Amino acid sequence: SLMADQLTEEQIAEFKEAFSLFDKDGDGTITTKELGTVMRSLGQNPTEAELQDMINEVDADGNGTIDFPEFLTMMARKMKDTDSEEELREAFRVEDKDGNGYISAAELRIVMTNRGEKLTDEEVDEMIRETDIDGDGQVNYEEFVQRMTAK
Ligand SMILES: [Ca+2]
Ligand SMILES: [Ca+2]
Ligand SMILES: [Ca+2]
Ligand SMILES: [Ca+2]
Repeated sequence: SLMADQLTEEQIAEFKEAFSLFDKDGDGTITTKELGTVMRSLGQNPTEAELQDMINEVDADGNGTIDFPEFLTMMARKMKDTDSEEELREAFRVEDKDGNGYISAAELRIVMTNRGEKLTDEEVDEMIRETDIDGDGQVNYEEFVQRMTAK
């Protein structure tokens, strides 16, 4: 865990602020139900099993609960709500082989061959319009994100 190292005391101060209002019972350590309360306020509904794993990854002391050093590791990994967005940003690169920041019909052809999902020169040009709104034949992060949100 190198998280406190990548931050300043200015930010670590803000993290003990973010720890104190997070810890409802006021014991100075965040349990599964306490995780479950504050994360549920952000539009999430996690089970005791999930919050347990959120602990087990960051729990270098192995007690079954979060302390301040564990939190600088934990909340940093949660600061990306649906962090799989970065995985689809990676998918945007694999789709953009020429690596210019927008997808074309011939670009969907050359990625679908590697995916094992080979689509016709027509079929790929259809996907361009299924995700992109403006009809330029080009798919950038703004219009691309539509198909990733639709699923
Ligand atoms: Ca507590
Ligand atoms: Ca712990
Ligand atoms: Ca491209
Ligand atoms: Ca477009």
